[PDB]
Amino acid sequence: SPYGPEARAELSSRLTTLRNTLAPATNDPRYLQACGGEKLNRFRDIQCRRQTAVRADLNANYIQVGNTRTIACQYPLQSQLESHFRMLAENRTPVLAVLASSSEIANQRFGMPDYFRQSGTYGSITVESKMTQQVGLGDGIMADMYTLTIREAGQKTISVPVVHVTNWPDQTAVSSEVTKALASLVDQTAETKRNMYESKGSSAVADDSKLRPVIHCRAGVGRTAQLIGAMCMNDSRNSQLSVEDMVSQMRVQRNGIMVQKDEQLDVLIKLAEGQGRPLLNS
Repeated sequence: SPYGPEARAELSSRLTTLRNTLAPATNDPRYLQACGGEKLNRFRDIQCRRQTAVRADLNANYIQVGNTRTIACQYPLQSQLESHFRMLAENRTPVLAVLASSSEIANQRFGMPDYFRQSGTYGSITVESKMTQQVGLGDGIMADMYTLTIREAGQKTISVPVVHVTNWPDQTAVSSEVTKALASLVDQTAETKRNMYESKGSSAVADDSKLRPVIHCRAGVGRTAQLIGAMCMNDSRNSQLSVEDMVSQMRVQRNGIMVQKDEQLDVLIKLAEGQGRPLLNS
């Protein structure tokens, strides 16, 4: 009954209205606008909430779901790579979770630069990629780890752990068991990195805007939202936060598409049910 179909229909009713309301109008004040001709949004109809935007020229948002602070973004465009690495370094990013598959990245019709599996140079920024370990998450889903070393003349060199899930297909939900395992791996990767900064006295430890996990897929609204929802539910401080509130918060802080497919919401509903976490408010 709390997770029964009538309660599920009510959750969908509420979240669908929210989706329709957040649809970007033309020159929408709620959404970041492109400057002078540069393409900003990888998908025209998938925009970046202005109040929470990380950088003027990225489709990327600060996300806070209850107490859990991340960054969700689209796969950076080729023209956005220099700005994307600056965001990564400035955030002292404890983990970068890439959920776009190897097949999507390889498909050049998609304009998805291979920016974390290859060493490269992007304006003043030089990036060195090194593949570390590989990890299975269940159901055949595979993760490849890298560390990206981001150098720039006169800037502090930052190294970012990368978790790349290689075969989560677009517009699907991986299983709740896989989702729980991926959230654990991303959280643990981030904790290890944060601990390193802490052990060296890093002042970025006390700054809420920093040390956030950075997560993207292709648009940064389907698979990305499912992972953030799970990471949210893996933060004990988020006791009693309902599914309605978690998705609403993602949607008001990014766009109305966060949690894109019904199947992805179903995995959030299933994790919540396993916790005894409410679906609805009141």
